[PDB]
Amino acid sequence: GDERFYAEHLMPTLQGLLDPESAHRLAVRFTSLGLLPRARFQDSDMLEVRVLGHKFRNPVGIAAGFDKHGEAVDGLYKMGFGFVEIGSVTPKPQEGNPRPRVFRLPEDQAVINRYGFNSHGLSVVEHRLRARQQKQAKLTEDGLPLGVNLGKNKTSVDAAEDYAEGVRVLGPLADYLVVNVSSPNTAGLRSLQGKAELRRLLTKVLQERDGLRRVHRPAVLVKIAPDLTSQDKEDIASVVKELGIDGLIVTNTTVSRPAGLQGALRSETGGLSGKPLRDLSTQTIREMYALTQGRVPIIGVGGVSSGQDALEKIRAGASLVQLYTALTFWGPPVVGKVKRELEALLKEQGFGGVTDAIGADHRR
Ligand SMILES: Cc1cc2nc3c(=O)[nH]c(=O)nc-3n(C[C@H](O)[C@H](O)[C@H](O)COP(=O)(O)O)c2cc1C
Ligand SMILES: O=Cc1ccccc1/C=N/Nc1nc(-c2ccccc2)cs1
Ligand SMILES: O=C(O)c1cc(=O)[nH]c(=O)[nH]1
Repeated sequence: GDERFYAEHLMPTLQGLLDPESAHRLAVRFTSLGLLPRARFQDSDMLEVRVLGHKFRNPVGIAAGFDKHGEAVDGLYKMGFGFVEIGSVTPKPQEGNPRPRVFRLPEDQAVINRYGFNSHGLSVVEHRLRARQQKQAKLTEDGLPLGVNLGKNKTSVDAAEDYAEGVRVLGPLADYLVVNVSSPNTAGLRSLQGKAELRRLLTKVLQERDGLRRVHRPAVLVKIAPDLTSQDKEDIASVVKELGIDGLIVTNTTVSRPAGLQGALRSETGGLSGKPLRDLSTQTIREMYALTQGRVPIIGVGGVSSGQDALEKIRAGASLVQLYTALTFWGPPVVGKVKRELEALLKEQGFGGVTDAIGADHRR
């Protein structure tokens, strides 16, 4: 589990052999088999966070899109993540976009993807989660919660029914559900972020959620884009407070292409993730936290690869953070690296723990 060794030798060699999608499939396979160093970092109490009705023993999660179909959940906890989000999962199985559909931008430490919600579908994922449901219940009680990210099928007419089906089928197996209305890779999906569509969609989602038995009733979060207008953000904040939405995930990938991208593949269609997304995401967190008066838990995501990156999002208003793209460049040791650096920085800056740092920039 040598950070320098994975970063300098292992990851580049696998990247040099495999196209990104093959590398991803292989990584999911290795992870699901537990073929990783069991992370040696023991989580300090400073890293514990209580939010969303749960204890999280550390605030660093794996973002949706890595384990799309719920195959590697246990291997991901073994890697040291404090929580795992699987998905997005669509109601029916679907293949997603034609290949190639994932591209590396090594010079930018970025990735562009246009998977298009390739998904084994609700039924397959439901059976997969059911087979380990009681083990997850113990993990959750031990501070390692599970989130499920819901998508909608390409040919679906009623998006709200797609999401409602997801709540009914996977809601009982999740600590939190994410309504993903921000994928750049499904036509018309992001328009669900608009005020009228969003209110109607989320009213239905919450009704379905509230109809679940108490012990099987997940928190509901909305995952938003980094490309929203100020008007969009105000409207989302308003709907979230009107309806009692439990939290926000901020942010998905960007359809923008920031000035300065060097990668040859920078003009590929898709969502861009990684370092060029980092500060755009951080600023969106800052804005959403202010618009919700610090009362709505935020999971911050986008370009996190270090303790400093994590702490900047936490200070901007995130209670938890996730990463994905960094894992593809640095490998598994990046998880312990982020946690160890985060702990050191919290101590350097005079915080008793993560909880004290949440939103600290707003109180300056
Ligand atoms: C290859 C790939 C697939 C992704 N698939 C999903 C997805 O299915 N659902 C979702 O909500 N986000 C998905 N994401 C977005 C991540 O969850 C995250 O929001 C984004 O990548 C920014 O975080 P990062 O810079 O640490 O990668 C995907 C990202 C990548 C790179
Ligand atoms: O290579 C590009 C890429 C693009 C999209 C999604 C994943 C990847 C590659 N990921 N490579 C990873 N390898 C691991 C890994 C896991 C266990 C042992 C060694 C490496 C985790 S993520
Ligand atoms: O499946 C996708 O392509 C996908 C979904 C999503 O939510 N975000 C992303 O970058 N890609």
